[PDB]
Amino acid sequence: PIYTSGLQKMQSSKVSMANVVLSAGSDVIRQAAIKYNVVRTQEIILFE
Amino acid sequence: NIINTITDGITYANRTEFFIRVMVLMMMDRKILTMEFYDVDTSAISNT
Repeated sequence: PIYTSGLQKMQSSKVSMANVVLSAGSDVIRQAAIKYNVVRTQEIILFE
Repeated sequence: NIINTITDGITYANRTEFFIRVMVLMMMDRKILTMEFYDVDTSAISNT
């Protein structure tokens, strides 16, 4: 968080109270999932 | 089962062992053909 037009609220080494906070909502922790399909072309042994 | 093969099918090995069996049969099988005959007319027959 920067000031109104000052440098930065982490340079003056002076504490501030009313800066701005991000918030998310109910569910932002949905774990993710992927899936793969496998099929192989050449086996190890072969040929009649 | 005369020729092991890595597959579960009707692959060439079938044809091969089939050859082997009939070949070793014809190696054996010394037979002589003998037979009797009827005796028929030849003028009362269409085909010559």
